[PDB]
Amino acid sequence: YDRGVNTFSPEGRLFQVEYAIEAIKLGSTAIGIQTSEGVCLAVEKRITSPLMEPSSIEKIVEIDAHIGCAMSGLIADAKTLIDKARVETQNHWFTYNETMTVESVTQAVSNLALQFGEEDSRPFGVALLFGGVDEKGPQLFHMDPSGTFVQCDARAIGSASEGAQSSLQEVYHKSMTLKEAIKSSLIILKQVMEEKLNATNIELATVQPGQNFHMFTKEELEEVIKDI
Amino acid sequence: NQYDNDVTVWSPQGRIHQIEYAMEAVKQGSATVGLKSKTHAVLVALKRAQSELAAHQKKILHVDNHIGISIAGLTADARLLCNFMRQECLDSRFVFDRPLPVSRLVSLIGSKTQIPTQRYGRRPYGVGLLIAGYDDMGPHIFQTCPSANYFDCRAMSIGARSQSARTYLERHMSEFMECNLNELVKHGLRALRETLPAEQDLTTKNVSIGIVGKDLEFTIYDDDDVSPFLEGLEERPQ
Amino acid sequence: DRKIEFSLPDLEGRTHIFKIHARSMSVERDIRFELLARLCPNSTGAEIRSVCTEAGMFAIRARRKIATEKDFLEAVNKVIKSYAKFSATPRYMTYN
Amino acid sequence: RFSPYVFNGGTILAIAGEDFAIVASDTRLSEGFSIHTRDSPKCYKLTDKTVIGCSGFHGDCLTLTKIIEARLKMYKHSNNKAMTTGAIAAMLSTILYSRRFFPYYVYNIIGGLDEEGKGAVYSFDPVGSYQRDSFKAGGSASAMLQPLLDNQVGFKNMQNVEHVPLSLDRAMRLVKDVFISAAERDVYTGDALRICIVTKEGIREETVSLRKD
Amino acid sequence: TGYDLSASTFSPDGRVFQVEYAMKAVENSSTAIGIRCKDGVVFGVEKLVLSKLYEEGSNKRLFNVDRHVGMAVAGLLADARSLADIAREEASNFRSNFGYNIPLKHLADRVAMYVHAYTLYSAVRPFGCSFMLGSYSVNDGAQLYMIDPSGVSYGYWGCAIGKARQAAKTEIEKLQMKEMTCRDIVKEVAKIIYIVHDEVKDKAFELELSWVGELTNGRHEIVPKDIREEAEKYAKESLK
Amino acid sequence: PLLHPERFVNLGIEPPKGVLLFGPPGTGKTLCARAVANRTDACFIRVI
Amino acid sequence: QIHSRKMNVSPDVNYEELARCTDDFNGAQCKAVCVEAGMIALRRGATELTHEDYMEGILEVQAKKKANLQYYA
Amino acid sequence: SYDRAITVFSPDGHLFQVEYAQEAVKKGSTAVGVRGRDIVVLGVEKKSVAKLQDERTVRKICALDDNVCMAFAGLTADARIVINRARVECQSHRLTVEDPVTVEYITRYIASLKQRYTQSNGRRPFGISALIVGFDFDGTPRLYQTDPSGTYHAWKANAIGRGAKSVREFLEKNYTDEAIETDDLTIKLVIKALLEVVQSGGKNIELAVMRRDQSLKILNPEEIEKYVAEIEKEKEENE
Ligand SMILES: Nc1ncnc2c1ncn2[C@@H]1O[C@H](COP(=O)(O)OP(=O)(O)OP(=O)(O)O)[C@@H](O)[C@H]1O
Ligand SMILES: [Mg+2]
Repeated sequence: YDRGVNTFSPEGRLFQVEYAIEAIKLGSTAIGIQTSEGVCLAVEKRITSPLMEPSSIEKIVEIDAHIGCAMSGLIADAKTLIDKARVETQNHWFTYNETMTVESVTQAVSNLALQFGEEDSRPFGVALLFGGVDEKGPQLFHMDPSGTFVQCDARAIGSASEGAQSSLQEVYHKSMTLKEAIKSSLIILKQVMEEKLNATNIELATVQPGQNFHMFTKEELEEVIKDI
Repeated sequence: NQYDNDVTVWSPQGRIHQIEYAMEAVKQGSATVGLKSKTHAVLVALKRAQSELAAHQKKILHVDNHIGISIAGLTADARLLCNFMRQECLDSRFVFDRPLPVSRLVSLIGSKTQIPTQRYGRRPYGVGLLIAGYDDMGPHIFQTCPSANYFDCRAMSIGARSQSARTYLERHMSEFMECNLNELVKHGLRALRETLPAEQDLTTKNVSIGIVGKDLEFTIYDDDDVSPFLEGLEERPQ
Repeated sequence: DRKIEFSLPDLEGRTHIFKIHARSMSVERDIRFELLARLCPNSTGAEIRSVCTEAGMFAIRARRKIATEKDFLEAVNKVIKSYAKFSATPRYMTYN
Repeated sequence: RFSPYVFNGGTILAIAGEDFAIVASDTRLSEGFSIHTRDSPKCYKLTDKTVIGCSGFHGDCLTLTKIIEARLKMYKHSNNKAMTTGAIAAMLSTILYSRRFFPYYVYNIIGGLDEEGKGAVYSFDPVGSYQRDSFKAGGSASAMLQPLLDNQVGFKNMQNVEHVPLSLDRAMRLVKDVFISAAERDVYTGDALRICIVTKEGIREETVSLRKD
Repeated sequence: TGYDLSASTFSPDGRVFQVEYAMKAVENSSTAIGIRCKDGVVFGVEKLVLSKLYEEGSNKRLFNVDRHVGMAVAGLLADARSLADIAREEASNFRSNFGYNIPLKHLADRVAMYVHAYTLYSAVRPFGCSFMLGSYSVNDGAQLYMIDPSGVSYGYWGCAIGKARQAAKTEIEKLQMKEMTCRDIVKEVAKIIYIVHDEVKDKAFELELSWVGELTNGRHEIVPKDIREEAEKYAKESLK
Repeated sequence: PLLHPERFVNLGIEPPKGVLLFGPPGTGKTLCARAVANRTDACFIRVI
Repeated sequence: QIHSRKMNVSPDVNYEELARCTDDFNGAQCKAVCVEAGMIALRRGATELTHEDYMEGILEVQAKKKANLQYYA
Repeated sequence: SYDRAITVFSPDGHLFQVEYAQEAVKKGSTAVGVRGRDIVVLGVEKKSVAKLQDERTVRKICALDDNVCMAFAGLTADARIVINRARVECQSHRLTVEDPVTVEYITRYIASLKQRYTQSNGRRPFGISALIVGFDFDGTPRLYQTDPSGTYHAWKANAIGRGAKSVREFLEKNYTDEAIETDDLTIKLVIKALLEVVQSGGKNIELAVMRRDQSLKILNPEEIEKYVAEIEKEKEENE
């Protein structure tokens, strides 16, 4: 009874979506931290080849001009979720002349991830981190293949997910600043990855209230790493 | 064990096991308690944390100005029934220009959940809805089940270890019809504290209380306004 | 009367197991073990000890008397990755 | 043969204040050369900060009002907040264009407060184009009210007169004077005057009688 | 047995066990009896209280299909609710197409053919319900029908559905039902319920009595035996 | 029960007398049997 | 109820409520629930039993355990 | 154990039927491709004519539009559907939007058409991998690649087919950060890369270049024989 999305267990449960949570584990790590000054975000690349072009590997995509994103797990299912998440923020501005809030973005995203066998296919294999600054300030959210949606203050997913969480709960507090949280985030990264941390293994993305631009760092990232 | 695969297949004992397994998904969720007086119906739920610093998952959600529901079970079947619930509430406002009677809205749910418990191709809805409402004849407390049966009741507790909450409600149900909201709410949340392990306490960050009244619209209080309700309580006799 | 079953240690179990089977061997005094417990997802206590014995065997392939970090990293590929996966490692580009 | 449209009359007035908004209308419902009732106001309290007025064909006014009130609830449970004044005018433009080839015979004016606490008046057409104005007058007596408010509010065609902003009390007597002069020359206007005042403290109402002929 | 999975397959001796399995699921439900006098039909349902929090009139098994037609279901209660809505919908189309009340002989045929259709395909299962149909008219008198999960539907003078199907009809047939009035029937139905296992190995119960005939002028409604309480006063005297 | 045979009787329970160990191989079945032979202070019988 | 004669049972326990959740057991597994529930209360040093103490003793017979399964809110 | 379905997961989170489609790519002839300063180049190996057939119907290199090329692997049947479909999209894009089609746009169409073709049961996925090379998007040379899972991706030098691991390891020690100007030098890099063929017969190489302004220029087995001669001229310095 463990090969069907249309079949329960004697105890609970699935037994199909539980296997979809396991598909996240073989991804790459990603850390996002919510701070009152804004939301920073970090990820690991895992570049395989030197001939492999680096900017064709995306981990941070721009959903909107005040909302970033992060992903892990299956790359093939991720590009489907990013597509409508750009469209649903665009349909909302067309009919309301306003920016869709960061919480209500994922409401539209979770409404299709819970449609895998509930029409009249398989569940997805990708967890997502959504950071953005809406009218309620900076926000940071998190979802899963099971459509379970929640708000987090600082979250780390992918591979090395549980090992990051124990060290990440140690140093977080409410009165952080943005420039403190950036250098606090990649102390965790060089302790959980196996290669030496340089300017080519990672990439950053921030968002601020008055600086809704710049969900990327372009070789100012070299300044942060050299002062670790 | 070969009969334990589909909803269509009957058993040689006459019991379909797939409906019997969807009851077990209700026991995975946390406990929640609903009750009512002559004038006021209050349902109280219990939040559960995911991690040490994520937000707690919400349980009570607004539906209409005279209807609010609780939840226990799958979150996939939760919002799928909510979107069916909200669509039927505004159709009577658009057509009949009256609010729905609460007793006949739940009969639409039992017709809704009956088809995926008979036809192949869709599992039953793993869900534990508690319903409070106001028709023209006072408050109501309803529960549903994944076997598509709906039970009218005056007090009910479902979820994890909710049997100990039922024992508190049976020996205090004679007191519920007369008392008002200053103790009727804290008659209810004295029943949640037996569904807890005996070392931690019901704090302000893990509980939600929703009140709909005869002259009061359905209102959800959480995490800031629970403090006028948690005042004036005794501890557990330890 | 009692059905005690044994399962695989999640992460905190394995990080304690590496500190058991590698405390009595000449290693570098600055390495971390939590990175090693990542790379053994579905492994047993026997497989963890086989990694600890194999990493010292690479030190005798070279001429050393202490174990480095890359001694263990090659030992994980020798024990697990030489038998657990061969299609997912080169043709990996579905997951990053 | 069957014709689907008829004219019912009505007159709607809105003035955007500095920190307020005033919406006024008559309560006369007529058709042809008959009076259906003398008590049918055109004001509709959408939210606590937004009042809409609907003139024209009365069957479409009852339909379009109930569609907007449904979508207010559909916005809220999807977003955990209420709509703004400018969000309703953006939503209404898509609803009016959605029946482009069978149009609503309704003239619409939305008045209310913005997110800064100032007045805002949006005027409409039966197909769905809009703009933000300071004062508009829609309905059957629309031509009899726009030139006078250009003199008093807009200070047009005046010489050696300072531009003092309109106070609340001065704006009340300007509304009470234009409907007396309009009910004399127009036949689709009279029998009452419902006035709604939208401020930061709620919505007030006031009724002034007119001539009953 | 293995050759008993689908409802569209035959056994090597020639019967469908999926229909046979659903029949004895009705057997585990509590007893509901039906009886008709010379000028009416009287229903009666033994219904047990679940624990204590039941609110005295919930989830009843005495439905109301038409102006003069009601049901006396037993078995899976949720499956009977969906089946009752079919009979409500079927009687409405007969009104809209013919302009008068549905005859009970024609109504039971339309329902039993609908129950029959769920016993043929492998996609759906047979129902797990059995029920009663009682009505009264001035051109047809009183009738009483009976529908199994297989779809066989024909008329009785008295019946029982539940555990005590045989144990109730033993003492139904010792009544002179051809000439009694349906006010004297009501005090006689209540003793048939209370003889056979009302709360002996069970916990508690509550009696429901539905009612249709000449005294109601064709209407179908519950008894006024909350008024004067005479059913329990007359049946509890049969202790010895 | 071999070191405190009191709290079982002084509450009114009885200890179980048979324990099976099951699971994947190489998980530590023999270790738990090998370690209780160290700290037993009692008769212990391996059975081939 | 027979094998629970010799222990401190708090008198809010219905054995009919236990027969709701216990199914397809023989007589010896019913004895095994009664033995294991006495030791679960011994873990936290409880002095009497409860209905929750039996429910964990039920899952121990077929050797089950429960987590936070993150589907169930 | 459990695969036999494209919708089921493994207990450790895998799609084996998707992973088995990449195993069918390794039965194909190798094809390499690099980008340069102005001239992009791609070559294929393993012609192996069989003495009795016409060789103009066994072509592995086709053009989708006027300034984009194509090289593939896998099995020949599934490539013909993807090629014929991509010619329609790179022509219907020009009708709806009057620009020429960029090299990035056509690779997202091939990947997304292979994406939804993997999700539904009873639809066997394409067992091909493709190389899209085009210096079309405003004078900029680019080359991408595909995958049977449906992941379009960009390299700077690529190898596929039966023996891609040796060639991709060869080019990492050979592709200089010094950009290969004097584009016959860049063509000689491919012939040196294709010199590590499965048999290296010399006359089994079909190199096709593009000077980013003209059309496709299929090389003849007399100009390519001249480039094979100068590769042996540089090999004389070993003694
Ligand atoms: N939890 C653990 N902690 C430390 N070492 C362990 C653990 N589990 C296994 N080992 C190591 O693995 C080796 C083999 O384990 P062992 O043979 O006892 O497993 P087993 O389950 O008894 O095998 P089998 O099931 O085949 O009898 C032991 O020598 C021990 O050093
Ligand atoms: Mg062993």
